[PDB]
Amino acid sequence: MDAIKKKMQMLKLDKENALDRAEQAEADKKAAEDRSKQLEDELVSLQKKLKGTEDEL
Amino acid sequence: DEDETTALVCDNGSGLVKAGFAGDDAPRAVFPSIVGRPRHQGVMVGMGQKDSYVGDEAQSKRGILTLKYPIEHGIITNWDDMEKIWHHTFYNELRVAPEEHPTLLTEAPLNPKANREKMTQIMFETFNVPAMYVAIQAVLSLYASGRTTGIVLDSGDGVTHNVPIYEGYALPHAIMRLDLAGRDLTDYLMKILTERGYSFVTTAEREIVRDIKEKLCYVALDFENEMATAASSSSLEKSYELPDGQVITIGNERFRCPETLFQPSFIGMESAGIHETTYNSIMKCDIDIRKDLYANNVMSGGTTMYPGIADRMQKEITALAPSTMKIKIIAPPERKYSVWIGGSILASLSTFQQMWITKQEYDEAGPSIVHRKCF
Amino acid sequence: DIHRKRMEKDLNELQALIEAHFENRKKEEEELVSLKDRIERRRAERAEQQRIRNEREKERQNR
Ligand SMILES: Nc1ncnc2c1ncn2[C@@H]1O[C@H](COP(=O)(O)OP(=O)(O)O)[C@@H](O)[C@H]1O
Ligand SMILES: [Mg+2]
Repeated sequence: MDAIKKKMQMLKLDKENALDRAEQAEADKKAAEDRSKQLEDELVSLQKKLKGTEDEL
Repeated sequence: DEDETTALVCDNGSGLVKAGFAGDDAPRAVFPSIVGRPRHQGVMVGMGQKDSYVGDEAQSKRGILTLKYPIEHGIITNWDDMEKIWHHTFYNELRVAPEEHPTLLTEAPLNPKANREKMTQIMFETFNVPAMYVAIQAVLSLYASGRTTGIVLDSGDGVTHNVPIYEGYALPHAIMRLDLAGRDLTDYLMKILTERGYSFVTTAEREIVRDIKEKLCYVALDFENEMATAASSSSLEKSYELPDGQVITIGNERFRCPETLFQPSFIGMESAGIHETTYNSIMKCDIDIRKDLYANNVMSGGTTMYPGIADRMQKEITALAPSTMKIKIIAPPERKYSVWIGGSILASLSTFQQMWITKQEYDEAGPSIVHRKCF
Repeated sequence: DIHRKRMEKDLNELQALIEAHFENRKKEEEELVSLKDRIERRRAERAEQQRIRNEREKERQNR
């Protein structure tokens, strides 16, 4: 029925909307692991700098 | 008529005319743009004997009338035809007088400026509308979607337009019109049905076959593989019950008809499929926002009631464009009324009456004033 | 700002869905009751026409 058409439409579209908010969140999560990766890289380089510091000292 | 002097909202879409009052959710008088004329001369008396037949009257009297199109792909044949159909819409269908209500109209994208000047002049002289505004249907569909970013695919009955708009800004440099539309669909289906044994030329069968397109047609996921499996396809083959009662069976044609827009080489167009036209449109503009265009594409038109455009659209664009970002199409149900809804939206706010095209401005500067008053 | 207004009107239509159901349901119930009374109307009409054909037969042999 036309009502059935609309029903499936709002339900399926809200389903895709929820999935899509899931994946946009997942994109933010990916950029978060990215930020964590650069921060850990900087931390490791800083540790190397500190050890070289003590050796030079 | 409402006690208030609210404006008229009329979408003269290329294929359908939808008219009503401002503040309403849906247009009240909606009719196809076909116009019927007496196929023969007058000798009888007592009834009928009327020249112009419009709306459902002509739909019922399709067989007796030569069915003609006052507009095709934007081109205007006879302004008298628009005069009569607007008279019918305003008085016999809307039961409204245009004297006391300004009119907001929507026009096909990239319509002739000379066409606008002549239509506005004949309008103002013939009618007594207090004020005027005309807008492109692209921004109207945008308003219906309510998102300032996206590329609008307007699939009318005469032209298909691709128009990119970023953050509520038109991009005419990346706007294109393609001469494929409902007319082509009916034509191609006509020749295929001719190869199926049924050969008709008249417009009644044109409406029958467009109804068939509305009901049964597919958009093939894979084309040649689906005809290969549609060789026999007893289950996949689908039938229709024509009003005369004969059962007409169609198989692969269901998804071989809309495919022509995607594959224009079937009947000889240099331009590739409409997905290529959206692709080129996207790259013409700066690289960076292109991803947003990919993710914000909108489709509008009566044809959109068919299935299969969304899946085909996304898959082919992902094939053409890198598949990092996710592409998703948005299309609200019953979007062929959406343009008219946007017209109501225009009349909703109180700034809209700052730029009504009043009678005295046209009387001062002629039609030429619109060249400075709309754009 | 305009978009939220659309989100709202669709919602209006959405609930209106049930209101569209009501007229169809009353029309269905009207068809219901009309068919149900047509039952006994048909039965009584059959009995009446049987009586009429009986009168036809008696007038047939009477002539
Ligand atoms: N309910 C429907 N289902 C499927 N197709 C439809 C329906 N109503 C109209 N159409 C198709 O839409 C076409 C008209 O397009 P239209 O909506 O007038 O374009 P525009 O949006 O430019 O006004 C017709 O040729 C018809 O085939
Ligand atoms: Mg359209």
